Amino acid sequence: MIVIPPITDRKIRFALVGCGRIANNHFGALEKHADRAELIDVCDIDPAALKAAVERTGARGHASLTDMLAQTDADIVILTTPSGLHPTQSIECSEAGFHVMTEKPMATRWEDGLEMVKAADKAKKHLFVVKQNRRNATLQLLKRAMQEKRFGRIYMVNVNVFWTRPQEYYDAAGWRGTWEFDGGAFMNQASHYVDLLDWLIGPVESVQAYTATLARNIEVEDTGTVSVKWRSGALGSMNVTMLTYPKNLEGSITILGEKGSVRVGGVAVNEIQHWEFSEPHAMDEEIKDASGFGHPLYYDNVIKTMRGEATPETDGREGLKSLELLIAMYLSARDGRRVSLPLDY
Amino acid sequence: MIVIPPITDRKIRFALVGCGRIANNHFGALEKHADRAELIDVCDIDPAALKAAVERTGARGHASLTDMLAQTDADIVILTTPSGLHPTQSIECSEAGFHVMTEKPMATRWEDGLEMVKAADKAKKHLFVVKQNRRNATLQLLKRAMQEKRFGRIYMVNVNVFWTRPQEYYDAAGWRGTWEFDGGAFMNQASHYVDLLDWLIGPVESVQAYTATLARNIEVEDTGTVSVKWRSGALGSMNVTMLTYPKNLEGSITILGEKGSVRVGGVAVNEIQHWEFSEPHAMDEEIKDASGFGHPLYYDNVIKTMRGEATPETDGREGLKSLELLIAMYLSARDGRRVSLPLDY
Amino acid sequence: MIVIPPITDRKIRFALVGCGRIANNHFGALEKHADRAELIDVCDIDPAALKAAVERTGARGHASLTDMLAQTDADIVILTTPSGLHPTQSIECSEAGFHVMTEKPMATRWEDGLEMVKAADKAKKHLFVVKQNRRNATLQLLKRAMQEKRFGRIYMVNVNVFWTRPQEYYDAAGWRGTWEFDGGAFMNQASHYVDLLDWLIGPVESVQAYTATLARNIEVEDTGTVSVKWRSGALGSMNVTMLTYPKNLEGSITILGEKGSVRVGGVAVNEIQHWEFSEPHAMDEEIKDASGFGHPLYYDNVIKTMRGEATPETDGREGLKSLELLIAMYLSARDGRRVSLPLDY
Amino acid sequence: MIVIPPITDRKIRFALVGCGRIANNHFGALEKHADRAELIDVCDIDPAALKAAVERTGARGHASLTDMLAQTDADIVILTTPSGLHPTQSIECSEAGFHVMTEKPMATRWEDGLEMVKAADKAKKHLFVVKQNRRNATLQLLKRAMQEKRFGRIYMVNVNVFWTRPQEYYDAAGWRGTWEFDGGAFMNQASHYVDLLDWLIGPVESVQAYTATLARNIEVEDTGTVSVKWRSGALGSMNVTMLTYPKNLEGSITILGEKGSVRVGGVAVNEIQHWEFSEPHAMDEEIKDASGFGHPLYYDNVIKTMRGEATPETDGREGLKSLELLIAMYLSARDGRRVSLPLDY
Ligand SMILES: NC(=O)C1=CN([C@@H]2O[C@H](COP(=O)(O)OP(=O)(O)OC[C@H]3O[C@@H](n4cnc5c(N)ncnc54)[C@H](O)[C@@H]3O)[C@@H](O)[C@H]2O)C=CC1
Ligand SMILES: NC(=O)C1=CN([C@@H]2O[C@H](COP(=O)(O)OP(=O)(O)OC[C@H]3O[C@@H](n4cnc5c(N)ncnc54)[C@H](O)[C@@H]3O)[C@@H](O)[C@H]2O)C=CC1
Ligand SMILES: NC(=O)C1=CN([C@@H]2O[C@H](COP(=O)(O)OP(=O)(O)OC[C@H]3O[C@@H](n4cnc5c(N)ncnc54)[C@H](O)[C@@H]3O)[C@@H](O)[C@H]2O)C=CC1
Ligand SMILES: NC(=O)C1=CN([C@@H]2O[C@H](COP(=O)(O)OP(=O)(O)OC[C@H]3O[C@@H](n4cnc5c(N)ncnc54)[C@H](O)[C@@H]3O)[C@@H](O)[C@H]2O)C=CC1
Ligand SMILES: CC(=O)N[C@H]1[C@@H](OP(=O)(O)OP(=O)(O)OC[C@H]2O[C@@H](n3ccc(=O)[nH]c3=O)[C@H](O)[C@@H]2O)O[C@H](C(=O)O)[C@@H](O)[C@@H]1O
Ligand SMILES: CC(=O)N[C@H]1[C@@H](OP(=O)(O)OP(=O)(O)OC[C@H]2O[C@@H](n3ccc(=O)[nH]c3=O)[C@H](O)[C@@H]2O)O[C@H](C(=O)O)[C@@H](O)[C@@H]1O
Ligand SMILES: CC(=O)N[C@H]1[C@@H](OP(=O)(O)OP(=O)(O)OC[C@H]2O[C@@H](n3ccc(=O)[nH]c3=O)[C@H](O)[C@@H]2O)O[C@H](C(=O)O)[C@@H](O)[C@@H]1O
Ligand SMILES: CC(=O)N[C@H]1[C@@H](OP(=O)(O)OP(=O)(O)OC[C@H]2O[C@@H](n3ccc(=O)[nH]c3=O)[C@H](O)[C@@H]2O)O[C@H](C(=O)O)[C@@H](O)[C@@H]1O
Ligand SMILES: [Cl-]
Ligand SMILES: [Cl-]
Ligand SMILES: [Cl-]
Ligand SMILES: [Cl-]
Ligand code: NA
Ligand code: NA
Ligand code: NA
Ligand code: NA
Repeated sequence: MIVIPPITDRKIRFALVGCGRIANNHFGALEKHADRAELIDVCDIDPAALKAAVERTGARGHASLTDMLAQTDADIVILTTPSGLHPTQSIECSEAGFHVMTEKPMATRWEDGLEMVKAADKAKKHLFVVKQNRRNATLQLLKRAMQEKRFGRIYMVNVNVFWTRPQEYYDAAGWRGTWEFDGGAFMNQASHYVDLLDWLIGPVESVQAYTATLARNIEVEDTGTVSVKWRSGALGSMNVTMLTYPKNLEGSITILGEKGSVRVGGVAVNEIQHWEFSEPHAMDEEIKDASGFGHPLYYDNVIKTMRGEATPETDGREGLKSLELLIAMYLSARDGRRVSLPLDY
Repeated sequence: MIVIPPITDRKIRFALVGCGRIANNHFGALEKHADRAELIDVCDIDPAALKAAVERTGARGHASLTDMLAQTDADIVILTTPSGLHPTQSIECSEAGFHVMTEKPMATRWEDGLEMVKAADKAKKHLFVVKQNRRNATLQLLKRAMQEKRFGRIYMVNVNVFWTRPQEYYDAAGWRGTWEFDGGAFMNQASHYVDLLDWLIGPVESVQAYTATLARNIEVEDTGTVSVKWRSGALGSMNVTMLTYPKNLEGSITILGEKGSVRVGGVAVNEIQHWEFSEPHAMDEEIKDASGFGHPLYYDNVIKTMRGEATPETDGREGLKSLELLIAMYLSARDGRRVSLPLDY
Repeated sequence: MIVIPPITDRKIRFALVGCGRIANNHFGALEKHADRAELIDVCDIDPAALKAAVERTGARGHASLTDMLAQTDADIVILTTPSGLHPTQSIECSEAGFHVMTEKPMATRWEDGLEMVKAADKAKKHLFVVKQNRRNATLQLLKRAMQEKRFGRIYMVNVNVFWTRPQEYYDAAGWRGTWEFDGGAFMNQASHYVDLLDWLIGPVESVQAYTATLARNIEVEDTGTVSVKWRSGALGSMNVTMLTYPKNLEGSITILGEKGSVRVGGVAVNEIQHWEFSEPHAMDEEIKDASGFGHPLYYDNVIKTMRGEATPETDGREGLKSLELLIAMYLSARDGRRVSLPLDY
Repeated sequence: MIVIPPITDRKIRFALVGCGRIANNHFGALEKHADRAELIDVCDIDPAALKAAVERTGARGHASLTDMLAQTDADIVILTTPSGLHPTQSIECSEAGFHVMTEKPMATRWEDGLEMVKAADKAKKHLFVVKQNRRNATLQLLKRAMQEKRFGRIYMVNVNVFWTRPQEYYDAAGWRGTWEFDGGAFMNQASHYVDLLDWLIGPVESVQAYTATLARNIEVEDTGTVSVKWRSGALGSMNVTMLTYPKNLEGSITILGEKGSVRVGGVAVNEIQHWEFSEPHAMDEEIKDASGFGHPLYYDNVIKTMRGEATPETDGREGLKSLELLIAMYLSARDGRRVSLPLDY
């Protein structure tokens, strides 16, 4: 990271590639931030999807990324393509001189994640990874409790993601449900919960995982469980399935330590259900209210970074922390063995 | 198992060894069943504990098991001694011609469990193992739902035992907190929940476990997590700690299958919290009411068995199913490897 | 094996324990051989099954094996009980001074098989294991071709047992479908085909196996496949399932060597389907006709042995050859690893 | 994959490198499709083989691939060279701006297969892999039955390739019978049957393999067997030998599921021998008739793709599915261990 000069007297310019489902949320976010930011170029290999985006946003349209990169003077290129394409696209963006914002997960394979970080490092350009859930109110209070050491020593952690994805979800596009482009219940659907393991609880020492495809016609897991050991000695598990009858049931985390016990549950870690500490704290009166956000807030940090006003909340190197866990869980489930971190020396 | 003749025209006679804490619950149970059963002999190596039992129950007292066995004409000898003594005591009882009822867990080491079953087999006498929680109302409804196949294919299971045991609990006696005589959070405190894994969900294929002593001054685990794979493909985890702040928090099970989702929680699997099936069933109207029992009910089955009126709900061979899981979890945690079942060919 | 004196001037005396399904075939066999042999004592722990046997055969009845052994002057005690009981019963017979004929498989666990052989050795009494299929006409021609070296070097072997067993088969009795008493598709249903691996092809070096319970509600496998390597370098596989739609389809073996190719198929290795050798042989004209037997013939060898006229076709030591393969296949499937022979040094 | 523009108003142009045995079948195929396609350039490092091709086809001749690539304006470059050369040649073609059609197998080493896909991806050009057997009538009906779910849950699969290749087959050229350029019984001779494992039955979880050179003077296997486990739980084996006495005997597949049992056999999966489903289907009346094709049909799809009329039936990414199985079988046979998929995270 060299010092990069702030961008001062114009809006920040965005280009976007992959005009599908979540691109809608990025369009909305950018619309909100229209005084500080504009979307000037969009790219999709499917003419209709590209048509809809160009008509909605007013941006110029392009049929390939390589062409858009030859033309755009965007500051940042946003990757909202299938997950397994993020690495090659990010590296091409970096090598052409652009900051990159990649949707999660940043890669589907470990060396691809590493290579996208190395390319951004060498270009002296930012790589932002979208982890928009971290700023949720419940997850912020948890993070604050952790930063203050309210739990003392952590002993036990349980994360559950009991959700529902029918066959028609995976059949919506060829990329979905594939190792190369998607990953399964852990790498795609529950990835914002995998993220909590290192971000809230701290460095992981090792994992032991089982995964399976118990019902869907896909090659990735629809169901999995992982035993986790933290370098602090804390132990825990994360359990996920997309096969829950008959709709989404639970997105929860329970954290138990020496001097505190918390559970945040609901369908999406959205309800503080248990909140008990050995000593009270100012933050405790926000607890009913804790129970925009998402992409719009994420974009405020990216904009501030470009203006010299802040630093990335989640850069490529931060993204590697949860990717390395996902890849250790996948190796452990594949080979039936404990896999320890870090993956590389 | 040869046919044994029913006992018809007298009360069933019990002797008991180990006049400590849970012996209180056996005394109460036997007092309840006083028309069908009597306690005629009690044994403890500690004079005071033995004194209290003899004065409460009226039974004759003995200072060693070997002496009591030379004297008593009990039908059944009840073992309420430290866990690691059950095997040698059971085998001595069997070899002297008595049916044995052992408190859980039946043994602390795998070959010791096997040997107590082999000795009872060779004597053609019963070995009952006390699993008094199975007849709890919540756990009975769950079992019934399982027997009816209400879930269809099971996908995902989570068991949590988040309880509290302070140092003074373990320091109460030398045997407690030791591998040889006790075992830890899984083998002692949460053993009635380990029991659910095979009894409710079915045959286990393998486990992967971590355990640790994170706070107590004992050699066994105070905290653990186990990843479980069932032969049906179902996956799950069980998470336990005795370090919960500041008192018992949760004893729960969640079961997710193709056509059903259930959670029974509370501090002791005592509250049906989620109960959703694809088709209704008669058993569904008992659900508020589900939310004596324990030892007294256990004793009714043991009495009925002795009278020819039933068969054991939980004999030594049934007890080996959860013991084999505990021993696989302990081997897996010790060696950091997946351990698959059955343990012996 | 000491020299045992022939039995000359009376019929050979049999006792039988376990008056169930295959005991019918032993009764028939003994009825056939009524001039050389008689059944004088029968034993079953179920009063009705014992009643039926006593009324059919005229033998005296007993309610326990231990009693029958105290009374009978049988030469041989026949074990037609659940498989997992054969070892303890055989050892008791041997230790009481009787020759034993055990139904297959001889044991369900390796050390139990070893112990029954050791006990018969120490008693200087025979242990016969029932492998009645070996004398089938098709299997005899195959064996003869092997003994003559008609194939030259063996290269490739495939055995398929594609059969059908519905849930009601396993539910018929508690012992069925259990590791301890039965074993699964390999150890029970297809055991006469496992037998061919060492008996026809020769010493096995190692196996690699997968097994699963894909549909039945039992703890043993309903489906399996094993990769086999012979010490000669020959390779092969055996594939079994009890889940075949909608009835028994195939019991076959294919053997390929340097100078010969054979397939014997049908539902039960009963049809010579392919029979091609580099040089013709006298045995080749029996080939249409090859395409009593069973228990009656087995009994002729047992009778002849007792009369000094022959030696056992299949004694306990011969039975250990296929048991050791089954146990290596079970260990390999359980642990996901190649298992090499012999099991013990 | 960018959108590539269709080729409309001329024939598609082909160039071919490696004017040996199977190039004959490509010449024939191209002759058939002479109104839509022409072969304009041929390449061989052996002057005579090149002479014969140029005189047969009328194409211009070249002595090196690098020269032909500098000259030809072919749309597609066809690789009919030794297998181990396909990757370097494909990558050179891609980097020079050509679509590539490679003969099977696409590579002999895993990273080489990956690299040829990566190079075609980066060039935005097609990589077709020749799997001409998939459109065989028998294999199409099987595929259709699979797509319709006629079997319900699959339980058991057996593939046998019992064929004959004498020493003179391998001695025909230096490349044959070598790991680097050929592979053995699985990667070369039976590769169209390995292909069925993922294409018909679905994603594979793991394999366990033995291979050997039992008779031929080559370094690759002439004989092998593989135990296979599918992610669905289905199990099976594939058995291959090139040592069959005295000529090709069997190319078969047997598939057993919940509600269907099929066997397609003959010398080359060319005879529907067993075809039994729980419910009839329109496709069932084609069954006698099922019992051009090959390269000519393959070429119709390649031509249609170039004309915008279809997409590849088998592109490089599709080719990686069977290559990854072959490489897992080779690693498993080499190291004597179960090898699980996918190979890369
Ligand atoms: N942050 C979050 O919470 C979420 C993130 N995502 C991530 O967003 C990405 C997109 O997911 P969706 O929008 O759901 O998928 P989608 O299938 O709806 O979007 C696919 C878009 O990319 C286009 N495309 C494919 N290849 C391309 C190429 N080479 N060049 C240009 N465009 C190409 C497709 O034509 C399509 O319009 C994935 O990485 C996913 O993990 C998705 C949902 C939630
Ligand atoms: N079913 C359930 O839910 C429960 C079962 N238990 C089981 O009951 C057993 C007893 O636990 P506690 O009553 O809590 O322990 P305790 O320490 O209160 O009881 C110990 C008794 O055994 C006596 N003793 C020790 N060695 C002896 C010997 N060689 N001969 C005769 N007496 C001897 C001690 O003097 C003492 O009175 C353990 O196996 C435990 O796992 C305990 C609590 C709950
Ligand atoms: N050679 C072959 O081809 C076959 C061999 N078998 C073998 O025969 C044995 C019996 O199988 P089935 O006759 O099918 O089973 P079964 O369940 O029909 O026979 C069970 C008999 O043993 C009795 N029994 C159980 N425990 C006993 C005890 N402790 N003492 C005395 N009797 C006892 C039961 O009451 C019952 O009558 C098994 O080992 C089986 O593997 C069975 C079928 C085929
Ligand atoms: N799809 C199918 O069913 C079949 C596919 N094949 C595949 O086709 C390929 C060729 O096999 P064959 O035609 O049987 O072999 P071959 O040995 O008959 O053909 C070899 C040709 O390539 C030439 N050659 C070697 N190195 C070269 C180079 N650097 N540049 C140019 N030419 C070179 C040789 O001189 C020779 O004419 C192999 O990959 C094989 O696996 C072969 C038979 C069947
Ligand atoms: C914040 C967060 O955790 N986000 C994750 C989350 O996103 P998002 O909230 O947008 O999903 P959304 O709830 O709309 O359901 C999506 C489909 O589910 C099906 N769906 C959903 C719920 C249900 O009960 N049943 C059901 O069929 C139905 O088909 C829906 O169309 O799911 C994304 C995904 O899976 O691709 C993950 O990638 C994200 O990490
Ligand atoms: C049915 C069931 O699951 N039984 C298990 C259960 O039994 P039982 O219910 O009798 O325990 P009980 O709740 O009385 O607390 C015991 C001590 O805990 C301490 N204790 C308890 C709760 C708490 O909040 N804090 C605390 O210190 C306090 O010191 C208590 O004296 O705990 C047993 C044990 O541990 O030996 C297990 O062996 C049993 O399997
Ligand atoms: C010689 C040989 O290989 N013997 C083996 C064989 O014996 P035996 O031939 O006597 O079986 P038998 O064919 O009568 O079917 C038995 C039941 O199958 C069910 N059965 C059978 C066939 C079928 O199509 N469908 C079916 O339901 C039906 O319920 C039948 O009642 O099966 C025995 C068994 O399994 O215990 C194995 O232990 C033996 O090794
Ligand atoms: C469709 C299919 O499965 N194709 C595979 C198949 O191709 P193709 O059908 O063209 O073989 P072909 O039957 O002509 O015999 C070839 C030689 O075998 C010898 N051969 C053959 C049969 C026999 O009985 N004896 C014999 O010596 C004789 O020397 C023959 O010259 O064999 C190819 C090969 O091996 O290189 C595999 O690469 C292909 O995957
Ligand atoms: Cl919740
Ligand atoms: Cl709760
Ligand atoms: Cl057949
Ligand atoms: Cl055939
Ligand atoms: Na898995
Ligand atoms: Na531990
Ligand atoms: Na298995
Ligand atoms: Na090999």
